[PDB]
Amino acid sequence: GKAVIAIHGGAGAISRAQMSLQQELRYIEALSAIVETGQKMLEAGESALDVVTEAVRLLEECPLFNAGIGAVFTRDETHELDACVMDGNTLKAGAVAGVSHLRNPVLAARLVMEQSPHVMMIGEGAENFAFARGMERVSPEIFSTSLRYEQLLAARKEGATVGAVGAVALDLDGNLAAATSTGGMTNKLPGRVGDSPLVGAGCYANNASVAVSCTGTGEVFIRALAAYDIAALMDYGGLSLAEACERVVMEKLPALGGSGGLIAIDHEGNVALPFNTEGMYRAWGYAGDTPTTGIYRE
Amino acid sequence: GKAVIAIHGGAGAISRAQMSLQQELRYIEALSAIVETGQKMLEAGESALDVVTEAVRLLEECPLFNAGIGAVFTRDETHELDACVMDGNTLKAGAVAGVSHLRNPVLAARLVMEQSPHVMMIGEGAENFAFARGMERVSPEIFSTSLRYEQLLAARKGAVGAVALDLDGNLAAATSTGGMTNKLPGRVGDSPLVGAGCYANNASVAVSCTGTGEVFIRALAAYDIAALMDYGGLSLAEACERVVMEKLPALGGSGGLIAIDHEGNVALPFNTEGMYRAWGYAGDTPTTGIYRE
Ligand SMILES: [Cl-]
Ligand SMILES: [Cl-]
Ligand code: NA
Ligand code: NA
Repeated sequence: GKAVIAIHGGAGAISRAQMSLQQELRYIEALSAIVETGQKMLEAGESALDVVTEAVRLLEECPLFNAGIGAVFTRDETHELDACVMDGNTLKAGAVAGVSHLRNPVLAARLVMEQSPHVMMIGEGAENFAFARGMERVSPEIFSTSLRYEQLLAARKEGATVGAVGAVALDLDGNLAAATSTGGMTNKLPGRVGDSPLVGAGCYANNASVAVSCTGTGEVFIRALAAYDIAALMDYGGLSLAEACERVVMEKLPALGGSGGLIAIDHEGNVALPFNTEGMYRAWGYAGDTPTTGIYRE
Repeated sequence: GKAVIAIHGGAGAISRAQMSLQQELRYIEALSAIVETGQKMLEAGESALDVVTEAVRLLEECPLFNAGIGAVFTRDETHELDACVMDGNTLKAGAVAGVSHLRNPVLAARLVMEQSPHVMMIGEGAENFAFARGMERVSPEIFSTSLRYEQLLAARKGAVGAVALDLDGNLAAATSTGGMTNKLPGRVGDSPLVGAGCYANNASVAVSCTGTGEVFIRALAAYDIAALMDYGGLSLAEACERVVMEKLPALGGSGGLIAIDHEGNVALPFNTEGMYRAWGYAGDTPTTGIYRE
């Protein structure tokens, strides 16, 4: 009712013309079940950090979304997963990139925050650190789905001829947190890293300003520091969350050649879900209220 | 049209009492040579991008500094190297992290920038990318020094960077590191992260950072300087003051940064005992520094 959660399952050319209602409902129902889990945790007095971690863990678990189970395939038919989490109370943050044997990247990220002096770990060393703290080793086949494999095959075909998930929360104690997780991009060059695991690019939170989670053209979200730039425009520029969101997602990012969106909640409990794309899988709801879910523009 | 360069070789616990004057002179000569190389380039009308790339290349080559040759050792006696470069005319950026078989990380980062659609590459994928563009594979033992190895043995009980404003009015920045003595393998500090260890924008400022990596990331120090100026309207001096002297210590962070704004203002703030640093205007005599004055 000031406490609030927003989530996303990625932005993109998701085309209304090519979907059925029954297909859309699978996404709507997953979104709804997850935002409600977050709502229920918020209403029960769980921390913003626990809320966004659980939300993103469930988005990972869900094969419909490009993170954890259901991750897109790289060029080499492998999966490389990245995630970030940030606690706006302490301003601490943890992130992992390029991991393949961890079932839940957002939990590894959180482990990096809480059980290390560090913010970011990568690759096998990240995995090794996580295993030593008792996180399970998984076979990388575990994330693999036929739906995404065919999208790899279709992208290869296109090439011969011619996004992330996230959560942001404001809890009952006035804490902001954000978390972002991704399976990558279809046909990705192995070892490439986007905005998702990068503090200030794909994920950012600060009690004094805003919590932000992004999904989009990774390279533009990095170069523009999209998540922090929301914080800075509000903080130093004096812009409202709405103005900050218009400036970044509707003007700046597309000027740089970037497409996607983000979700944002400010310390006053304003929430915004801008995207410049056709669709962004998204949901939000205040604690003690009915959630709203969406796919397309309005 | 004041072209200027600044460089650094790390901030930290530089204490008079552990250093000899001969050691200190070597640093002063190294700093002086590289800044002068950079200065001449700028006088000759070279791009800010080429200048900071060359400056950081020289610091990587120089075994005195923790970047490229003379990199610190991880916990596993390996070398993991990270670098970033950013062009303020375009906002394009290249970065590598966790590389072991590339001699000049700053050059791999530059290759990422110019010869891929990407900003950041990590590990063996970053190395394969670079090898396929014709960059040479080295044995990882070529960065090894006994100065650094003995420091690993002892521990069992910062970065380099450059910023420049060129004669065309362009800003660029680059940073490179060997990381940390006894580092947990896989850890990544601010150096390769756009906006944390490295940032450049013709509209505002070029920044290279060095210090407690984690804090520089959490506070987004490099970009925060630009943001404070661009949105807050702070002078380069005010911004450097807020970030380095106030916000970073508030978060438990130590280190410093080098910065040049679009008007030619140069700043080299740090909150540690020392920062290896140097700067100089085009057509002018360089200045170097280790401690404070
Ligand atoms: Cl809709
Ligand atoms: Cl001195
Ligand atoms: Na998933
Ligand atoms: Na060196």
